[PDB]
Amino acid sequence: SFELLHAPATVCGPKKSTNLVKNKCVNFNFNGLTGTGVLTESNKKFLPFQQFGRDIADTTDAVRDPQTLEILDITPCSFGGVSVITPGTNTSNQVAVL
Amino acid sequence: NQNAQALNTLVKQLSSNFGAISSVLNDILSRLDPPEAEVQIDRLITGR
Amino acid sequence: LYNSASFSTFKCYGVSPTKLNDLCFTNVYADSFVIRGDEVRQIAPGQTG
Amino acid sequence: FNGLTVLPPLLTDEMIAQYTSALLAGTITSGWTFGAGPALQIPFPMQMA
Ligand SMILES: *[C@@H]1O[C@H](CO)[C@@H](O)[C@H](O)[C@H]1NC(C)=O
Repeated sequence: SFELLHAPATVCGPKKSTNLVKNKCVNFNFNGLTGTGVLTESNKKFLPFQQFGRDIADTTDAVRDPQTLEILDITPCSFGGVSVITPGTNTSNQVAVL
Repeated sequence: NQNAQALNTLVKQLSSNFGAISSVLNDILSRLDPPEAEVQIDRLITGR
Repeated sequence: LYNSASFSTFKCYGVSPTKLNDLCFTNVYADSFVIRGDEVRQIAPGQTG
Repeated sequence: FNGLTVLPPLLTDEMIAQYTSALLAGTITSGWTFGAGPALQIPFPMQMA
């Protein structure tokens, strides 16, 4: 019988660890917590009983790492809609992209 | 205040399960294979 | 556990069987008992007897 | 945060204040004539009269 996260994660699997990279868009796996984002330095002073920080509406904001206990911030990678300025196909095919 | 309240409940309705086993999409895609994951996927897409 | 062919009733709801090592679980409750032969269906969520 | 964007307005606050300053200077300079046709100047006691 399992429960899926009543506690900090203690029973991991035999998958090999991977060296950490700073300030890049990566697909991390933080003891079963799968998510996307960049990993920057953080100035949020956690008390030592926390293992992760949680943002509004079930999104994870900051995670301390295994084997190092150094605090990390999760910021999502850069996104946004694309937009096209056009004068119309009757006039010209020159396109400004927003 | 009305626009901020509607925006806040639009953000906050992701935390609902809508009958699925978890609100976060990433862990249920991490822990179920698709031909029984898709029942929870359809409920999450329908609710959202 | 998965590659052992002595079992015939792995039969795992909740987390799917084929992707099980990749998650890191928190509390594992390894219970153990011995039962009557046709009571496989009653150890299941919902079936009563 | 999760894919919802707030688009900026086409008219910024300085340009809206420039529109209201154009309206204000137009009414204290002309009365009701600038809203109808060309701006015809007035003395402002004669406008209030
Ligand atoms: C394209 O533009 C020109 C001038 O702007 C106009 O005379 C012409 O009718 C336009 N083409 C169509 C198909 O409307």
